[PDB]
Amino acid sequence: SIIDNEALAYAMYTVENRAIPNMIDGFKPVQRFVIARALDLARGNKDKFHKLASIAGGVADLGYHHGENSAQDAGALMANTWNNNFPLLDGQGNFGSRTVQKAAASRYIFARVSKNFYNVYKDTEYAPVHQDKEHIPPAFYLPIIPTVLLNGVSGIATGYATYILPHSVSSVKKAVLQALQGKKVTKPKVEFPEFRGEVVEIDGQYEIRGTYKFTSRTQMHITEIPYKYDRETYVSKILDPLENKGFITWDDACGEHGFGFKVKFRKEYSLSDNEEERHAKIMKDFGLIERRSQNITVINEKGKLQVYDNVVDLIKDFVEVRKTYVQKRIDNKIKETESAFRLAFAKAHFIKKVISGEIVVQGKTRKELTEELSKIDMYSSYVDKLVGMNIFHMTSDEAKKLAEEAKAKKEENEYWKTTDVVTEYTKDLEEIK
Amino acid sequence: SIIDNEALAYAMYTVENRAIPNMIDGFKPVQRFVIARALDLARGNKDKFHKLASIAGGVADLGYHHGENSAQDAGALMANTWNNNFPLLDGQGNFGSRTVQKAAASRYIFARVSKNFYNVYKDTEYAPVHQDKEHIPPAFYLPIIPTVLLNGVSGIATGYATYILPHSVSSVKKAVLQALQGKKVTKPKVEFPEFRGEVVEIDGQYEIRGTYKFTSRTQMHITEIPYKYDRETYVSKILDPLENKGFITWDDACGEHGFGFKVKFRKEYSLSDNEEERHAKIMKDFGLIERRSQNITVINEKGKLQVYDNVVDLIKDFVEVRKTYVQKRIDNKIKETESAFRLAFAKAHFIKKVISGEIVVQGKTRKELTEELSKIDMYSSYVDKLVGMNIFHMTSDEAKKLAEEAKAKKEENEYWKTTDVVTEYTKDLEEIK
Amino acid sequence: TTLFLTEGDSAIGYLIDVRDKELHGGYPLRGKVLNSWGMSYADMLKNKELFDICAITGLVLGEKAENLNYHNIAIMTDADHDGLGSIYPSLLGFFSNWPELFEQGRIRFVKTPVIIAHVGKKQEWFYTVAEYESAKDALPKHSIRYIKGLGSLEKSEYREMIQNPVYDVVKLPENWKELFEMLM
Amino acid sequence: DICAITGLVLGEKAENLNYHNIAIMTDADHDGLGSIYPSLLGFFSNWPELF
Repeated sequence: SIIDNEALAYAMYTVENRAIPNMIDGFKPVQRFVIARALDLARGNKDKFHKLASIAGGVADLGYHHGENSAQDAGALMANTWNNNFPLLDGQGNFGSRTVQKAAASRYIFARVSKNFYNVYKDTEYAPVHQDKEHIPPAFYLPIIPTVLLNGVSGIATGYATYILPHSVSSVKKAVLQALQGKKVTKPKVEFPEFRGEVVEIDGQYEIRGTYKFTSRTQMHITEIPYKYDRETYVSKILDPLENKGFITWDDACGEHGFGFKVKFRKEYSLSDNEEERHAKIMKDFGLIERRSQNITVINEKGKLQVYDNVVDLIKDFVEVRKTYVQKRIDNKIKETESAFRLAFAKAHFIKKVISGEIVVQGKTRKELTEELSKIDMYSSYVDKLVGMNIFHMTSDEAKKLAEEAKAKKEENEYWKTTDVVTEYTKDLEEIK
Repeated sequence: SIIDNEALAYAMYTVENRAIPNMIDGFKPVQRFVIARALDLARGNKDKFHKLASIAGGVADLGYHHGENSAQDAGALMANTWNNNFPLLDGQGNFGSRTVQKAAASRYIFARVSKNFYNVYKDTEYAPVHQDKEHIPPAFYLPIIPTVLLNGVSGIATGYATYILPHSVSSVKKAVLQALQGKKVTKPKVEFPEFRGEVVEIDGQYEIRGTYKFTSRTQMHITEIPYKYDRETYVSKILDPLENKGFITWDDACGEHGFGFKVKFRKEYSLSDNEEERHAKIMKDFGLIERRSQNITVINEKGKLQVYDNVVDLIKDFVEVRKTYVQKRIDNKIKETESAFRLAFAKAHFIKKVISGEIVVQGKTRKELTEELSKIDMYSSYVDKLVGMNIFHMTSDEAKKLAEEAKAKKEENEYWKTTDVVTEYTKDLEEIK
Repeated sequence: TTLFLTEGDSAIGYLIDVRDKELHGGYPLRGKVLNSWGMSYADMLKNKELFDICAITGLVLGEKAENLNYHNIAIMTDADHDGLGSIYPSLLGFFSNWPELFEQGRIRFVKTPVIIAHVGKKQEWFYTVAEYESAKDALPKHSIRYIKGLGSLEKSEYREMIQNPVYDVVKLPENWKELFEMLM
Repeated sequence: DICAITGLVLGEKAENLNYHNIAIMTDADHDGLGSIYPSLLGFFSNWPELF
């Protein structure tokens, strides 16, 4: 009756280190540890360029029960906007291209944490601590717009797979901003990066296509190819299978945005007309029409995985996490600001007592004024802080204007007291752009 | 007349890119770069073995206008306690051996500054910078006993070649300590590191001999060979030309320290008797005696070059530069301590007027205290440091402690006031160990 | 007696500076060795370092595991990537030619550490990352040093890790053909 | 490969030149200044009409 102690240990392999991200943060655990190492190499200076090996070689005491190479190439693959839309991490160097989806080195490229992460990942420290002691990252970082819909996850786990496709940021901005308002949730539109083709619904499934552009009787210039193949697998899977039949030939003239391959027609082919069968022969031959599958299979705030037919319920569960996870900050700041104005009245009243100087300080030993600070109701909770008083307090400019910043934190005290969660989250949604 | 713009460029390739060291620091040009890179990383963690890539890729901004491979293997070759006597820069890794004089890699090897270096290289920070602006190391560092005599330097420049020999630590210490007194200068003795043979002169020139031991009628134990013989080049250069005649044979029995080479004679040899021609055949055949030559050519404190026939004038010139560069430190410490004495006296007097509180202190709003202390004759000059006063010092115990510090500063100021070059330099010469 | 099949001239330099002349032996390796079981037994005889360890131990190929000049064979590698998966599958595949060496268990492993902190006068000895995890709750003065390599220890740590080793065993399941075909 | 790309066949004049200009850039610390520039100059000095 001991062999199950291995099997639950096998469950140790299949709970905390899966490829499925959680539905609040949108973060894989490997991405949580490499984010923690990116900020750990940021610390004070965010703008400092971290070394890829120094990122990767330091993850070992951050919670990763694996090696440095998986975080090392994970950081390489999500660093580039040719594959994803929302940059989670900036860097000095190249991390790939649409033409070539391979990075430069695991040991050359620099890295730093982007400002828009901080524009969307406030309150990532008030999350409760994990069950496992190694997970110093939170179980979910708390965003204003989640990363399940931002960018894409193409992962295979134990019986579960995600191909969560990227969406356009103004549409998810409107979706979260409107699901805050409590009406029927706008579905976010899908916009792959640097894409001027057509992604369209057929029946429940988003098909993708690029643009192919006829220019003469026997020539084209292919504007885009679908996002499954970049150059050589595309040629080996498509362009050399139709080129080796002798039907058609191609030449490499890839431009800045998208692709630029120039296609020359040979003579044995259909060469059809009427713009029905020639276009159908193009999407049967050049492979413009590509079909995918969608299933929002994502773990929630608990250990259970939730399967969603559509991301409206994903945004709803995200915002139902986020409302209480910022009302925690509302209660924390209220309890901070009440004693903050109490210490504000301590310092302002004591400095008007000091610039009055009715309390006598000269020839007073053994901190004798603390003997008249301890019997005050209000100064006695702040005694050390209120004998920490240099001479620059004694000038009445920094008595009276420090009293007027006590009134400024009074009006900010009533500003946090009068505000509620929905309008500061409206400020969160409105000041990202 | 611009082809000399090539040729004078040759004169910044044959003057400042020379391999000739200096008499003062005993350093090569690249050695100042790797020392400055190691100390630039030392900072607080002067014990964390920094990676040889980080030293080696770090010397780009130090001003070394050559390859990183040169410093990358230089730091490997000068971090050896067996190639050299005095440990200057420690580390963890391979730095060469008497079996094979190579490192195992350069990528699993990390280097470190030694505490003995800081026991021996005081006034490092006082060193004047080079005439070239890009040279972030200074012109020469400053030892207590020189690095020309210790550990040796060897190289060949255009027209001049240095072959300066390692010397023993206590004799270089006695040489500097005894030529500081202006007596007849002791030439330092030579102790090669881990050498149990015999180092003696022949004619003005040193010989090095190891140890050969008759163990039977036809057996040999070369317990030591001379210093510039490793295992396999001595085997293939001498012992294998002796092997191919059928004369001798070898056994690999290398000992704990030094060598252990056991050589058995064969019967197609001399095998002469009477203990004067067999030993003649030994150190003419096995090569137990090795000779050399001496030429002390070394660049002086400026860019010129000077030649000595002995290290007596080298030690004399080292200590006669050291006398003035300790005298500069004496004057700098005197000029620091007089102003620090007057300042500490002012602060002790003001803590007496604080714990008295005879200054009117309350109601001096708009800084009327320091408008009363701006007319005191000495308090004025440091008003911005007489005003950093908490209430924490109103009890008299810290006032009396700062008065005790003031009395302590007086005798200290008298100790660094009345002192000079000789006793501080000989206290450094005492406390190098 | 034992033979150390360690790596490089560095480790045999430290081993010459450390070992007992009577008890502990040693031998380095010249360089990169390929896959072990893609090559014929006469071609293991064509290989140089395998013939060297056939002659030093006295167990040449095609013979019963007897007349061994070393009763023990130890292999001593770097615990980052230099011998954790490179020296060991090829060396265990070559030592799989004599199963009687494995029946007596005559091949061992000496574990160089991963993390060492220098606390007090006597530095600590986290052998792996798992012990570093499990004993970070009670360990003072956390000044970390990495042992990613044989060179990352000095002569003293090499001395107390030869004269007091752990001698970890080599792998031996119920089938010795199914597990060595994984790498191909 | 580069003599096939440029069209300057070995042993003939610079005719049927596919590229009118040849430019070299490398990492200018020591990666291409004293390493591949004298080797490429030794290649291109065999045709002094290029010079």
